[PDB]
Amino acid sequence: SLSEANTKFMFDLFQQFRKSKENNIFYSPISITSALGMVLLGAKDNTAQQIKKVLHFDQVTEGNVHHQFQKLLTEFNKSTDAYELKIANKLFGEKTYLFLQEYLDAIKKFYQTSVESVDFANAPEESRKKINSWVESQTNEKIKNLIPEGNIGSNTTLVLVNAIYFKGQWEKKFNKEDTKEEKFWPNKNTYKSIQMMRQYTSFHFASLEDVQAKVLEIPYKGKDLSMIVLLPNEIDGLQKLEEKLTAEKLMEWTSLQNMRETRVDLHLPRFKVEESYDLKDTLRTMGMVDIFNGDADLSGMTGSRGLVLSGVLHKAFVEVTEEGAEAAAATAVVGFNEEFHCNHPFLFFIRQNKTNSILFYGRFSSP
Ligand SMILES: [Zn+2]
Ligand SMILES: [Zn+2]
Repeated sequence: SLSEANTKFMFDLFQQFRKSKENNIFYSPISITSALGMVLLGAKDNTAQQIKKVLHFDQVTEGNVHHQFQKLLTEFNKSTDAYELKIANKLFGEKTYLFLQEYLDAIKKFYQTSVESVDFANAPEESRKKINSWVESQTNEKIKNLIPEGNIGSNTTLVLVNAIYFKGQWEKKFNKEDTKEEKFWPNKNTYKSIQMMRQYTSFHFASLEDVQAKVLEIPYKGKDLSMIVLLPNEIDGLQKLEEKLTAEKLMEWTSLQNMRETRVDLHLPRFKVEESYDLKDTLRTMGMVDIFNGDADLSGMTGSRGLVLSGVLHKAFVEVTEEGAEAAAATAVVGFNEEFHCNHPFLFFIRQNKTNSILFYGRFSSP
């Protein structure tokens, strides 16, 4: 399945980010998947095999990555009085550049992509600003400057973008009166102050005696989405939890079968994470290499070989407060009885419960 392939890709990414991200980590795997899916639709041969492999689409059973992405996107684009979820894809092309009508039709149909043309050739700065400004408009202005200066030139011919936006009330809101200053330990011998929200209510909970950690599910109102938190038992237990975590174990540890309704004294910080990623080298390292060099085959975009990707950028935001949470991200592809006290490092993610998809994943290491 496509959701399962997205989680695996998510954990592959995380193992890479652990090398260059010392503190907080936060991203939208689905955003990245959706962008690179749009690329896949116009890739051929080994350019296409590499992408498929890196994203785990070679494991998606009934071309059908795309069919499935269309379902997923329709399922995600739902807002309610209690939350909003939105995911939008767009192609910005050089106004003079021609794409195959079949590539354009395919991205419109499977990825709901809107197509705009811009003047990269003579106004690349202004084109860059238009794109950044569209992203802002899709993310309640939480993702600003997705594409910084110099990642677009007069020779840029395409920018494929995914934006994802979520804002949700908690099913059980925290009382702001109960929020208090506390110590947050990023390391055993070190602390930063933090605003700690506190609540005592029941939640799905499990003790993972094996990895010496706990899991909690914190639902949004309506329960169409939840934030899941994984908290090591020890201040410094995160690395081992990180070493042990795989797609299968996550699915195992976070299924309702393996959790139980439990009264939990939940202490969760008010927090915000903003992180930017240049993914070109990360993606090459994981196996996507033709796409970025002279062996690129993106002839399914234009009728013949010649397009190469110059860049892939990702930016993500999340803020957690007493009322709920707001999370956004965007991806640009450029072509030419129990306690649960979160006062030390933890992993968290926002899950779409119906599809069982992970929309956003992160590590909170330090305010
Ligand atoms: Zn329940
Ligand atoms: Zn308490």
